[PDB]
Amino acid sequence: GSKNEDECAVCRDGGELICCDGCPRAFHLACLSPPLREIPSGTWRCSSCLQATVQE
Amino acid sequence: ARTKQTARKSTGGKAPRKQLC
Ligand SMILES: [Zn+2]
Ligand SMILES: [Zn+2]
Repeated sequence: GSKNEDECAVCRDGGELICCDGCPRAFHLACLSPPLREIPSGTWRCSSCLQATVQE
Repeated sequence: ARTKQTARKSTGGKAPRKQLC
């Protein structure tokens, strides 16, 4: 187990994806509800883990 | 954040649960 499931939680495919610290999910940046454009500073959570009101 | 550059296939993977509402 390394670098999440190595798959975009929106495409189920590959490419450059960002791993979530709250769960084993990766995203195509723009594939996120809110697009990163420039990857977070340090840690990061996906929309869901983000709804939890934690962030990073 | 840890954003890797994976390259999976395109045919399917795993289906634990059913469709999501
Ligand atoms: Zn995607
Ligand atoms: Zn998450």
